[PDB]
Amino acid sequence: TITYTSQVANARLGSFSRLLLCWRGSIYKLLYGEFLIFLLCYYIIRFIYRLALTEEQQLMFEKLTLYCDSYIQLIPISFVLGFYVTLVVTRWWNQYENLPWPDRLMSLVSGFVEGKDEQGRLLRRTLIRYANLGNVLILRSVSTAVYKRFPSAQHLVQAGFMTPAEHKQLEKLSLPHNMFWVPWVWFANLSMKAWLGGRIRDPILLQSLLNEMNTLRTQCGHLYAYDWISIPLVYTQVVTVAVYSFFLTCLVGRQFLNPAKAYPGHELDLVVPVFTFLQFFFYVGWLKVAEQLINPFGEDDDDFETNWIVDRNLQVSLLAVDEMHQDLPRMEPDMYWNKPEPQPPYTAASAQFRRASFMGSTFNISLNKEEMEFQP
Amino acid sequence: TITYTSQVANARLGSFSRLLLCWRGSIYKLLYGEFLIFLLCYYIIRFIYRLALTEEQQLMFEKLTLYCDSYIQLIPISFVLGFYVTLVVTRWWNQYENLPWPDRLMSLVSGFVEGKDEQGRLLRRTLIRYANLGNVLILRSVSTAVYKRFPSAQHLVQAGFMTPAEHKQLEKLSLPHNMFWVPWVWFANLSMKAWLGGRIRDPILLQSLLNEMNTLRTQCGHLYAYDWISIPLVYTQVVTVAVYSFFLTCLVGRQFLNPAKAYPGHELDLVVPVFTFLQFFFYVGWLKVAEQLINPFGEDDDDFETNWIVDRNLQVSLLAVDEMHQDLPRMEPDMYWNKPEPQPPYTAASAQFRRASFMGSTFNISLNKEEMEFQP
Amino acid sequence: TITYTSQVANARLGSFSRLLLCWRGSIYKLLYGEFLIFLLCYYIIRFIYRLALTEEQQLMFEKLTLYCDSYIQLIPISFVLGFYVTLVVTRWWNQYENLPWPDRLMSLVSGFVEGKDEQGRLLRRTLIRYANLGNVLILRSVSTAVYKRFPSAQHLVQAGFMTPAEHKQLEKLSLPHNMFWVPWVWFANLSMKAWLGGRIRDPILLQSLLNEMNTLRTQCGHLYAYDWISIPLVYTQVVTVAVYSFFLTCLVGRQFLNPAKAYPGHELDLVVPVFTFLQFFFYVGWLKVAEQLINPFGEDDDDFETNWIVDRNLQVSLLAVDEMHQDLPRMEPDMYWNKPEPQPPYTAASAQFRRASFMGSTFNISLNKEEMEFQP
Amino acid sequence: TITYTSQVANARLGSFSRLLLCWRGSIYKLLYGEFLIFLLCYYIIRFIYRLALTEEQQLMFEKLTLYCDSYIQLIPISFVLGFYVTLVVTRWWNQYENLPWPDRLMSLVSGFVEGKDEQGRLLRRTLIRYANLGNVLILRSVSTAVYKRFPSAQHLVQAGFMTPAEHKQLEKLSLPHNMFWVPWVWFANLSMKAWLGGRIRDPILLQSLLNEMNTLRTQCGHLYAYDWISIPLVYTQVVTVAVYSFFLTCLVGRQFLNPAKAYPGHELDLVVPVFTFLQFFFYVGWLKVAEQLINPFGEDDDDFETNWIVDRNLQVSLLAVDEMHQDLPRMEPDMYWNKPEPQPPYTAASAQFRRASFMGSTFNISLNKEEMEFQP
Amino acid sequence: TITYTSQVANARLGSFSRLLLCWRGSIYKLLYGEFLIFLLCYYIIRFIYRLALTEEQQLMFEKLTLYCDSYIQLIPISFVLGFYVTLVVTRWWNQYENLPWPDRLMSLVSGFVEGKDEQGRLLRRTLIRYANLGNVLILRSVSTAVYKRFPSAQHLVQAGFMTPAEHKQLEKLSLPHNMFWVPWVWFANLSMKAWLGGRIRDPILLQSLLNEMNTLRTQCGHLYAYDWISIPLVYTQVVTVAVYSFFLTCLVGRQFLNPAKAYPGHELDLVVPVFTFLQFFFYVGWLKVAEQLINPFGEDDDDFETNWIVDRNLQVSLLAVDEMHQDLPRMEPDMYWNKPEPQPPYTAASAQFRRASFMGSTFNISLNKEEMEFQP
Ligand SMILES: Nc1ccc(C(=O)O)cc1
Ligand SMILES: Nc1ccc(C(=O)O)cc1
Ligand SMILES: Nc1ccc(C(=O)O)cc1
Ligand SMILES: Nc1ccc(C(=O)O)cc1
Ligand SMILES: Nc1ccc(C(=O)O)cc1
Ligand SMILES: [Ca+2]
Ligand SMILES: [Ca+2]
Ligand SMILES: [Ca+2]
Ligand SMILES: [Ca+2]
Ligand SMILES: [Ca+2]
Repeated sequence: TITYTSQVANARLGSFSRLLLCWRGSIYKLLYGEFLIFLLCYYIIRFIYRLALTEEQQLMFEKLTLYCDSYIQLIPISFVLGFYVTLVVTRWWNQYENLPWPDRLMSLVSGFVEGKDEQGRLLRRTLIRYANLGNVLILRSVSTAVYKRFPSAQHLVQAGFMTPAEHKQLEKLSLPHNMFWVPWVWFANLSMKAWLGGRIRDPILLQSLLNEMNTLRTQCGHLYAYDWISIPLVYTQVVTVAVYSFFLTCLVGRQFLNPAKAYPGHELDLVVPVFTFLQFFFYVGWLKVAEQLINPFGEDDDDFETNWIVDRNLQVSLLAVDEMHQDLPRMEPDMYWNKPEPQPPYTAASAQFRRASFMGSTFNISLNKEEMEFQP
Repeated sequence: TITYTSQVANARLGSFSRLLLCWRGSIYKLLYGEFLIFLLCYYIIRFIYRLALTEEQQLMFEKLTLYCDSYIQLIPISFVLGFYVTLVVTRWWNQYENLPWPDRLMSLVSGFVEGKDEQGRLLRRTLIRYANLGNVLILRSVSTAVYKRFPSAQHLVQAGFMTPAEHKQLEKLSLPHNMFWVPWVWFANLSMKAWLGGRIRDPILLQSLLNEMNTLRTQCGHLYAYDWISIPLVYTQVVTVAVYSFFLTCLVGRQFLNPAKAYPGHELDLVVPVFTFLQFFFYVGWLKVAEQLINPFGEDDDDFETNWIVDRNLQVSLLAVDEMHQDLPRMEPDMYWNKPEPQPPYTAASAQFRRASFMGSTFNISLNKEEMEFQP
Repeated sequence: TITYTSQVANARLGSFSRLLLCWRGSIYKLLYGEFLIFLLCYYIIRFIYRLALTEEQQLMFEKLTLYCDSYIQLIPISFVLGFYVTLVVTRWWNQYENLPWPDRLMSLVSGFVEGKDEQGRLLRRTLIRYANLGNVLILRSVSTAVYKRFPSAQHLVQAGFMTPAEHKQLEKLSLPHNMFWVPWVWFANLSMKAWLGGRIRDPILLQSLLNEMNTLRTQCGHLYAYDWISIPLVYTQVVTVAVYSFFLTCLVGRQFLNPAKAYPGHELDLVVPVFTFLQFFFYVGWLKVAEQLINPFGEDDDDFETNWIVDRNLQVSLLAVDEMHQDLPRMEPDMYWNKPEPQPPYTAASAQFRRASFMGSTFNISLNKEEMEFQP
Repeated sequence: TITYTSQVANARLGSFSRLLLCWRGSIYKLLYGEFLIFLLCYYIIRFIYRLALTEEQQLMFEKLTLYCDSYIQLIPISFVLGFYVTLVVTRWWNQYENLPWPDRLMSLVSGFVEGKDEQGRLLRRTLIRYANLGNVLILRSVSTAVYKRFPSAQHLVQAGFMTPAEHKQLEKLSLPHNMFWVPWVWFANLSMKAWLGGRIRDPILLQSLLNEMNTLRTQCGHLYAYDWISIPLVYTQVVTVAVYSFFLTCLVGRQFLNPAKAYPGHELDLVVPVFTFLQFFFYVGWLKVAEQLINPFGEDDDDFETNWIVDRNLQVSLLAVDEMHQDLPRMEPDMYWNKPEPQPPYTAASAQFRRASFMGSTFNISLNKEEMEFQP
Repeated sequence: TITYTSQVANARLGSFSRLLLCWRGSIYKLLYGEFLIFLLCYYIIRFIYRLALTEEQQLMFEKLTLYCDSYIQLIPISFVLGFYVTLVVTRWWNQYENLPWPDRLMSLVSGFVEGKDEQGRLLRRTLIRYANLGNVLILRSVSTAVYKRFPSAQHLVQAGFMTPAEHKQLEKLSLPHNMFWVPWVWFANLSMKAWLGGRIRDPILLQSLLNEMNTLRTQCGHLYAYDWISIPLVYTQVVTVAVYSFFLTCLVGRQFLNPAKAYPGHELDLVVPVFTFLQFFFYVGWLKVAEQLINPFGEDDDDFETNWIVDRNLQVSLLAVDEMHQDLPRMEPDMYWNKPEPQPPYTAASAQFRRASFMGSTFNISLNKEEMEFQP
């Protein structure tokens, strides 16, 4: 992920022009290769036409160039690219929203599962670790970065997501399916055992825990669904053919013909086809953005940081359920203990942001005295 | 379903061009027939015009070809295709989202329904089997692949979804409606009986089970709704007429007239109408993708694997409620038992994915000392 | 509703072309009248121009026809139709989703409300009948088909939705508003009475019932809202004027002028304006689809089958709460009682649908031994 | 609100053409003023050009008219109008959906809060009145019609939404913010007091009440948000400039120049610019619809009837919690008491709506005997 | 935020034209700089072409100007701007919806947490202060205005969001991550302690509190997600290049060439390129609106008032849980105590808003007596 929120906080002069200089995660990094191939092909063909064809062959080539340029506008490139890119961007944000975060579950585990002794610590750590293990199993199933970090369940055991006992249990349970759902059944059974043993004081708290864990299960299921049900191959194929056919045609149709022939549209020959190159930029960059976002769990620069998410989730969840359990800051009267209307101060930098409260759009409507009396 | 997520993980050079070689679930498999018919018609008409018409008839044909080519741009093909394809793709993903997965319910059944004895096993298996039977009844109602696998409720009994007792009960209950809703009433009644008999220890757990089962019922209802309320036939008819009328016109309007007459736009005759064929590719492929996705439960290559979903659900749900009930891995202190900040290792392949935590967009804003003091 | 899901299950050759022959719920049934009026007007005007105007009047008419044809492209017909049709289709599916189905509530009533005696039967039937009566009150308020079936609350009493006692109570309660909300207050009060009398064993079960009934109330409220807050009349007016103005202009602009004058674009005169008629098909059919879907509870062919929904809901809900209460099939061990991995059989027709499980997109990534070792 | 659902129930001949005659809430009412100003300006300029300019000045004016007409197509009017109108219509329906209805809460209050005595009546009326008072406080904040009805909290007291005691309490609580949230804290505290005093028998019922009231609070918050966070002024400004610039240009570019000069596109002069006026109709009517819907709580004809909603909510909620509390119709066996398959009758008008049940799309698939046998 | 809801309440004559005069938050404030640079460049180039080039150089410049003007229409500016602006405006409203409001939680805390003594006051204030502290931690992470107000956690302590004890606890807990999630674990633990100590009377009330707090946690997580996962830099880059390339081309292509040469499209030279400047207005204003909304938590005029939201939330939440706890207005019979149908009065200004109730669209359907009789 490349973050430029801080840069674009305000609408300054040339706000985006400044971002134009970024290289990492830039359109330049995606284009440069295809663009270099296109430029090489274009100039090879130009040199062929100028220095390797007879007069009759040059007449034939010029006829072909006028034909290609006249009929290129048939390809529905904007049509197909618009559809495809909208689908990919919608799916991309959905995929992000389905990334599971233990935070809600971890607060509820830290609260409800009771005991400062070894058994209480072990139970809390085990429940939150089951949540993290479920998440990491689905992530290594759908994400190339995570898979390269944990190319096997033995790697999961060596990295402390999974104990050797859990590894043996998973091996015993093995079906010909992705076993990412197992930790959720383990969580349900361990929560029930905790409640029966009096560590969870009430079935309403047990239900709360199970609801949070089941929300995580639904998110993991959505990740698996997006990973499995790709955007139809047929759509991908059609968009690829649209863009490539358009620019293969441009290789001939955007040749600068001999100015002598004075062909309409070829009066001026600039050796560099500026507008053809700009269209390459737009259309091929549009498709390459789609290529980069179609699987956000790849290793692109703008792909999600699944590895970081995994490490952060493990650290935060273990801290929340172990060190932060019944470990609260001293509860003392606050700054505004007997101040009916607290007014926190503003710094010099933020003093201009002090606003009068918005009271509703109807506040400033003025009516006559006669307009206000109720009628019988 | 054709999955190419792994291929398109990163934004490599020619990432989609590589997918262009796929045949199974390809646009080529959908087009080749209609395209062959179109090509045969186009070349029959070209041979008629060149080798079977007098001079006067050729003048009339050329007038007709100029008329057709001038006025083809009237058909709102992009207009109608865009609307129709957006509707079909939205409905396609919705239909996927309504596929019911027992996972949440199966974890709750495995937890809450108590007893390692025969009666406990039988009760758990029966409840999760009711969930699977409801799902398979709706799927055989809406899916041709599932229906071909289970062309009758007796097939359901022979395949172990339904016991002979359940078959007799369903036959007794028969109304002139789809009986897919019966297993949900059976589930409610059996859950209530389990609670009254003390196998479910608390009404809050009973409510949790019923909520999960009712979510599954809503998903099945949405499947039935999508199967029943087709995209309006009138929209389907209008899009079909748009595409077919456009290409029937192209058969005449995209003839290459005699270059001798030097008709504007007909200066160069390539025997093969490259741009007409490319538009065929785009527009007819667009409509054929819509044809393939309009019912995702058909037997197309890109259609959903409902049979696989059914088999996986049965195996996983029965395992979860029977073998995995109160069968947990040994609970032992984890790798990070006294490590305040766990740091799972990275492999050589994934070492580059180790990132610094994102701390918020405002992190790097620098202010003067004077800018920070609170004002009174 | 016209259903063609079964026909379009697969992407066969001419899949939609086959649907083109449907008459009932077809675009032809919607167009034929307006199309006949348009054709009559067009040919009246053509005969006027050819056989009732002097030479000077024909020059004036030809000038008018060139003017109309040159400036018709000003009307933003595609602009306005796209917007309007998208709004109507979105609202159409929303209206469907707001159709209330008793299924969830009926399973919960059949479960929780206890007693095989007369009083238990009467209580269960009364609660589910209140759900159905609320639904049918809103449906007769918003649906012309339902209203024609039940033109009065006395019809509701004669048809067995409403008892004479309920009719008297409703008459006593009468306010100057739609009384469709009354059965929900009745349901709440009767559920509370059932709980206080011990027929509902627990307040958690009472809360479950009330949540299901309140979901039904929200759906009914959405139906009432869609029925009340029409698409703004101004949008309807603008789209109607767009389409009618476009084709009124076409009556003059799409005349075939005298070929003798050799007016550009009028070289060839086909007595039948094929492209004008095709545009009529597309644009007027687009608007007529909008006309048909704007109120899906009308009596069109593609309108919802509200009457069928009402009858099915009553039959199914009464069966579920009365005959199916604590009436379960014999609970016996299933086919896979001691089969760790059940494998339901495939028929000859479905054998090709047996797939290998999808294991995740990262499954087939191969790494070197060196790429896998954890780094310190 | 203008309702024409009943008119457009079916897809009749000229279904929308009939609506074209509506005046109230019509596009005519919105346009007539701006259209009259535009027509006056256009004909003033035409009379200037024809009767107040020399020959040289007329040559200059004709050059200007050709320039304006050639380059008007630069303004992206359809671009900007499409975006703006889509945003306004989405926000308009959202604003409707956020209108709070007490129905769910009122059924739960009528059920759960117990007692037919004076104290029970007073408690139920007070709780539902707190719900209505919260709603009316937010509505008078966001709606000009409601504000004109209740220009002060003293008006709220005189109209019976607020008691003098509540008015004093609100005055004591006054902060420099909209106090619309106060009744929700009052509701929470009074519900807790009712539960502690035994009027609400169970904390699960207390939680149900609080959830319904908190849903209402979220809806009120969304209303306040839409009222506060307007569509960006910059978007409003850009759309206004687009439309006005387009038609200011049309005043000159759509002049009918002297037919003598025989300027291309000016061969025929109709004194009335039909297509310019039709574009005025479409584009300015599009913007005026946006103007009318941008604040749906104004006093336009198509604006919401907030006053009616307020009055209906008060009447219905007070009836539901006071007269309808434990006041049920006599519970007697229904018409279908021992009819296993009820079949409610159809009238002569609705007999054609009797349908055969939809059994699923796969119902009519026929397979050979050999196609059905399970394979080993 | 700039609010003009009150102004645009009705569809008056020139409703938006009146808003055109606004400066603060206007399109003028965003454009004036870029527009001045563009105008300076355009007129520098015009003066170069008119007063610094030979005749041959002027022929070359005119050829270049015709080339640029002919081929500018290649840049897909409307294509790319439409996509980008739709994404930014959808994100913008989502970001608003994720702003957390304590209202629901504060009503539940004020209700459920019991005790008018010092310990009860302290517990209620602490819980609601944890909610506010979590919100302000996320807001100072994602918002430049909030960060400038609280450039450090010590500023948070000085402003009364955080006690010194909480500051020490946070410092002890410090991980290499944003610690905004800590107050939610603190809230869970303090709620559990309150329940165990009998201040919260029931675990169902404890579950209600935790659900409200967890909703707030999800909203804060969404804010963090939007702040972290920017719109892809590649999209931003492509849109910026589209707009800048288009207007850099316009600097040459929209020169008014010498009228003497009588170049087509250059017959009339107005020194000011009105349509080029209008396109600048539209396209650059479109992009600048996107620049302003891409981060709504910046310091733009149309950016959210996060500081005001923070101050209002603190004041309201502390009032609700401290002064308003078990402090209800006297419960007395209302105005309509024995009025079966309350009819609140209308003022003179609002008398026209008294409407007849909407009874459903089917109300006015008239049927014959024969049409109504049920058939057997
Ligand atoms: N003949 C032409 C060749 C190339 C270009 C261009 O730069 O896009 C324009 C015209
Ligand atoms: N006259 C023509 C016939 C066919 C084509 C084409 O290849 O699309 C172009 C021109
Ligand atoms: N002058 C014309 C009249 C009619 C048509 C047509 O068929 O659409 C085309 C040209
Ligand atoms: N020169 C013209 C003036 C006006 C119109 C028109 O009616 O739209 C058309 C051409
Ligand atoms: N040659 C031209 C230069 C500028 C303009 C314009 O004002 O947009 C139009 C034509
Ligand atoms: Ca990627
Ligand atoms: Ca299919
Ligand atoms: Ca209809
Ligand atoms: Ca309004
Ligand atoms: Ca900003």
